[PDB]
Amino acid sequence: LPRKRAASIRARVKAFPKDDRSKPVALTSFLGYKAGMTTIVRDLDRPGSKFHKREVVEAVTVVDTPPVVVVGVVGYVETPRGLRSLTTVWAEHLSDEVKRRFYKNWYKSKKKAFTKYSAKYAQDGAGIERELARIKKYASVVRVLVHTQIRKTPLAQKKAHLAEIQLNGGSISEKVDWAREHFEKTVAVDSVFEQNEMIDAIAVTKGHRGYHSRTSINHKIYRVGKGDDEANGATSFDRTKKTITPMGGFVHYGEIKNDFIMVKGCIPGNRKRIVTLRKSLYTNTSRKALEEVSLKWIDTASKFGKGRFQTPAEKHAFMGTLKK
Amino acid sequence: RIYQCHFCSSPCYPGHGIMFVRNDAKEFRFCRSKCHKAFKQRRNPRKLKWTKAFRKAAGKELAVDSTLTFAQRRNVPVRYNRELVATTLKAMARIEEIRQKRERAFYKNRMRGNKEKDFLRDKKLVESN
Amino acid sequence: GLPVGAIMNCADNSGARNLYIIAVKGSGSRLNRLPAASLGDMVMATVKKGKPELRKKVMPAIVVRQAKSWRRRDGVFLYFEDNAGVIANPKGEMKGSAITGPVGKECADLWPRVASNSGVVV
Amino acid sequence: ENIRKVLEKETALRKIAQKGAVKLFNAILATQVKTEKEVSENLSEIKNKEEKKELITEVSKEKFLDLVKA
Amino acid sequence: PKSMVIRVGQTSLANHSLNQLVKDFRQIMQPHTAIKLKERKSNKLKDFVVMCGPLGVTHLFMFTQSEKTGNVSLKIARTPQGPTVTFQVLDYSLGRDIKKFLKRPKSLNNDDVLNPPLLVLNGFSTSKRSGEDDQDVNVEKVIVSMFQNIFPPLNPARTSLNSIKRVFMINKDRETGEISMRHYFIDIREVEKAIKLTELGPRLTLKLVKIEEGICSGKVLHHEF
RNA sequence: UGUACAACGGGGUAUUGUAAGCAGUAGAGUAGCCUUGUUGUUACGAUCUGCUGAGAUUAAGCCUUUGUUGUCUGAUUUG
RNA sequence: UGAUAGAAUAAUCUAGCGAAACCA
Ligand SMILES: [Zn+2]
Repeated sequence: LPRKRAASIRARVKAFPKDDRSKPVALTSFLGYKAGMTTIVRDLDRPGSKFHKREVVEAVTVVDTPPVVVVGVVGYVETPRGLRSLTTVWAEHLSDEVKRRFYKNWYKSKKKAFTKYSAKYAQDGAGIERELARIKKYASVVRVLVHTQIRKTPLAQKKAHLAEIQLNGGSISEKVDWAREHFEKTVAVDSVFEQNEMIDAIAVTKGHRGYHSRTSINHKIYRVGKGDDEANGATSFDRTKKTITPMGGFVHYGEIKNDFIMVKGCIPGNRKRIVTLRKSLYTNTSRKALEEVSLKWIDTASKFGKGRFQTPAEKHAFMGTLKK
Repeated sequence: RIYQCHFCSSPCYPGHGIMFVRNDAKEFRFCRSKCHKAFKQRRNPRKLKWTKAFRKAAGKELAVDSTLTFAQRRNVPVRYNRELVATTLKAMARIEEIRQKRERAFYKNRMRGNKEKDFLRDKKLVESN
Repeated sequence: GLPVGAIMNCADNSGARNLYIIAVKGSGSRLNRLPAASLGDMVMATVKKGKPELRKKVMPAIVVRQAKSWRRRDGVFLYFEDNAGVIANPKGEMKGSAITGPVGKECADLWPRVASNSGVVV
Repeated sequence: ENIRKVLEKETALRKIAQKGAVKLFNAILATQVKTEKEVSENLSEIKNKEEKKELITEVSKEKFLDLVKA
Repeated sequence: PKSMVIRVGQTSLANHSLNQLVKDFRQIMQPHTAIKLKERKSNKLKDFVVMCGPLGVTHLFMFTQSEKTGNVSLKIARTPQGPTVTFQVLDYSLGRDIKKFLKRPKSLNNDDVLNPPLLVLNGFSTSKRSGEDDQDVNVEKVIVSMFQNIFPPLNPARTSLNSIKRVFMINKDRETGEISMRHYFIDIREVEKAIKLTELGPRLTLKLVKIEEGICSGKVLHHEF
């Protein structure tokens, strides 16, 4: 392949997994921001391997997961020339993150982005509800418009990212009504992704050669960590009350007070990068897919140097008191 | 399983530190390559002031406590009792609290005597003139 | 940790002093690289000093001590005090009755007879 | 005690920095305003070829600068 | 009329205190001499600035401390072939210490004061003889030319008097043998005048040492000891 | 004109390994002084001990900031 | 009186001057 640079730093999802209309209406991908890498102790459950029922130490990558919010939908009708959106539907109240995304000079603009669109709910909704019933009627496939809570993130960019997600639940009408309830509300990955899920990662890699869109597939999610948990770094074996945040935090990133996904292996791109987490394009059954992993211990030490503790309470407990 | 550093006494973890094994099958774990290269040069941790051979040999901290009677490697295993588990958890948390309290109060003995010797030494800078 | 042309110790009681590896069995084929032996590897090795009956003849030998820090599956980086191997048949059945010094855990897991003649594991 | 007597000399040189700054400020003001007035009155009006004008301006500016200096 | 600032020597780049002086001199000078994004200087390059610098810069500044004696030195240079002037420091002052000694609302931070500073010579020279040595008078006149020619030339009726913000003064008493460089940010009292001053950055004092060639240690032109 | 930005400051994390300076009976010994010693003590004494994981660095591409302080603007283009 | 200047340190650019070969 000719190595030309990426178009956008938010990499495109060129293909989505297959629509099952017998499952409830649910998302198919997510956009998070990778914090960094650490090392996880767990037990291997692999008969046929000599390392069966044996402690393995594994490199993982953790992506910060702010809860994503839906602000619009887009229905595509089939043409003999390809997919084409007949329209897009927006919600009324959109944040300055998203109105910032449309603008290049937000700091001096009069911020006039979706003003007259807000007059479209000043009415009963007749044009808007006509459009919703149109996307019920036409537009065989449905994509939803989502953006992240980037202010809840140590990113210096206050401008959140918008993306489309193909909605592979059932019933296009129930899909657009589902999105209609889910306008301006939130969706966490706990209703979308789960433990042991084989996911694919779509991300622009590290420029220096580089800065190319890459899709690395078949990565087992190891932890769907909740933001309210203070035992994010804990296990049933590791009974410390500690977070997933490293000692000193993630290097050049900040922290994760939000939800997070800890996934096996490595991933294209660097830290501070927008990464799409897509579920698998097929039902992998490789027994590397079916594995219900069970963690044991989480490294949360410093990568800012050769770390030697996990909690600072452990640090004071070993070092005792100081002169300071 | 947590082991100590051979050179720091610091807790060694998976992925952390290098082990050396002599011909007499004695494993020595080091939390970092500073400890490991310090062992390579045949050095004494009683010479290096920061490591706990010097600090437990020196008297900066207390080194024997009645709280230390609980932490010991036991070669005879015990059958599983679920009801002892949470009691051991409460024991570990409580005893670590008591250990930090005794260590800080042991350091509280150190700072009072400098008042007395500063009194006795500033009397010498007054009473001669 | 040992490429082609490496002197290693002799931990069995056969009578050889040192084992000079001249070939590594089961190594890859890449240009300008060297076939590198490690723990749990049967390589062709020649005896330099000891009994002359074991000298001037290559023997297969399994390496029990490596002295280069490897990554074990559980999280530890570890290495022996020296390089050492024990000579045996290609069938893996030992020549020496008792193998002195520490024997690697992966190597004793690999060969049942080496573990049958292992005194010290790790 | 002594450091305040040092601060006396430091505020003294501060006011020394103040005086010449106010002087050169009012000097550049006076020279620019006077030369703009004198060129706007007669000097720009007559020949207007601007080969001659610029020399007259620089002469008037150097003259008023020499007057406000010494 | 661009300018450089560098600390020369292992002892200089070893000192974190002298880095503060480097930062503050970078904050004092004009936008044309704003060397900014040259904070990270290298261990490898030693008088390597003279090869790439005179493509686009003049008037280099050197910091150096002797390995034997505990004194640090300024040198003032030209990147074309000229003179250098060697100085010992006196009473190095941290600008953060001038913060804590006296709190003043400073405009070093904002980009509104992205403007060149000005020239005040507090009796640095005497055109009169005043003594038996006229070479000292020549020293005074040459260094006057130095400070009026490091900064951009200001034919004053051409100069726009809107930008005043940075001002700079060199205090030379003849009896002390001491030259002191103290600069202030200006404030305007609009009375048709009256002008306030506030301290901004580092306050110093220097001592004349020697005059060499503009390439350092090339030709020692004048001794003064 | 704002959870706004920035210079400081603070806290966190990591690096190096006990800073300067104070005290000593610790110091192989040499003279010195008598109260010729059952450690009598006073001077020099590389070093050692306590103050002291002390002191130094810490983002220049680490993290955080209810603390301080200042800031917010011009040039061009389109129906 | 003699020599393309200017800048790059007194080791590439601008400026100035400015060909010929050949040409169903
Ligand atoms: Zn250690």
